[PDB]
Amino acid sequence: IQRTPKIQVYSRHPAENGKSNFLNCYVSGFHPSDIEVDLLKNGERIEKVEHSDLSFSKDWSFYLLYYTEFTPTEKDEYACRVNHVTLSQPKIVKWDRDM
Amino acid sequence: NYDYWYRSF
Amino acid sequence: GSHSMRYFSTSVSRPGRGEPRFIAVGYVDDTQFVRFDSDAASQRMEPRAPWIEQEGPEYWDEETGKVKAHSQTDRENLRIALRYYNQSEAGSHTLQMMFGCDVGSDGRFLRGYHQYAYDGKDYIALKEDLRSWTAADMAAQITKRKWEAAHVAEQQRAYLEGTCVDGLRRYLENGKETLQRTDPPKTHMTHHPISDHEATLRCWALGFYPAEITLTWQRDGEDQTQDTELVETRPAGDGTFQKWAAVVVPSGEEQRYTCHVQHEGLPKPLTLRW
Repeated sequence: IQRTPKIQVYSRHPAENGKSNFLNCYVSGFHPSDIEVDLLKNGERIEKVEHSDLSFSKDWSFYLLYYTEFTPTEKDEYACRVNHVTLSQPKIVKWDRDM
Repeated sequence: NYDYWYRSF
Repeated sequence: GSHSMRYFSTSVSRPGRGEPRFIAVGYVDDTQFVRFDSDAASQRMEPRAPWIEQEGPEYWDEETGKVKAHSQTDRENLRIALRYYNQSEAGSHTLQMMFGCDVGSDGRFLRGYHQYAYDGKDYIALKEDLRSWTAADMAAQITKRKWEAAHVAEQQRAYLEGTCVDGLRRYLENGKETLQRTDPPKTHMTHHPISDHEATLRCWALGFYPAEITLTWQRDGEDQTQDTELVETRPAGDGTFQKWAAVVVPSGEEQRYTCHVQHEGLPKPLTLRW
């Protein structure tokens, strides 16, 4: 009756330092739909993050896309912090340029 | 187009 | 060659925080085109694809009226379910609904759908014959008997085989450029030593539409699933999708593993080999 989110953190296009891009955090497969999803830049929460409209899969589990325009650099670290009732502590998933 | 839906459980 | 229309709705009760929240969205195939959010200020069905913006104001008023009525109906159904399950009014609960239709490449009706879940689990669903229901438990069976006595199934067929089909067809024409196009997957593969004994190979598919795709690893020509990992297909955010599949291999043996990519926009399946 309660399902933990699957959590993927990725860029819209292959990462290239200095070139603008989109940073994505995709959460799926979860229930209930109460959830907090934030993007972190070197541990600080990014202020203008958008998200898609609440939808769900054939098994009734929810999925959402959170995303922000950004420009990766050699020194900046990105992560997605997911807060959900099935997680005793928020999951913090760092960005891997090849997942 | 949406459906007009009024049925109760 | 077939296509689909689906509407998805979620009602979440908020005891002590006001009326239940209602969010609905609409898709043609894997492309969203409308939404409604009961907590939004506009209180309107709003466009989410360019080809729908060309609908005139009678469309948006009618569609707004229909989705608002649904939000009230499921407001009520949340209350009744609480009764059927003998649950306290202090807890929060979810009611999800899905409805729509498929048409053939023909253009003609293939399938209609109408289904509920309560707290993430099946409640009642209209069977494919559109004459009968499948209920998941004793609570849903009360609703099932109620809906048979009132011939709800028959009364839904006008929408499912008429309105639903008519709208889907019109959308497919107003948006041929988007919805009837196929985007083939751009593929590549990556390679990471993780020991002096082992390395990971990762097979990528990028920029493809529709979302349906298959990625499989073969070792020496035989399908392999041991030591593999396949992620859920995911939105790039521009309307296309992404997926990858990875396998851990003994160092030095990369060349006997092949990744195979099948997608509607691929005349021929792709084979990748490092």
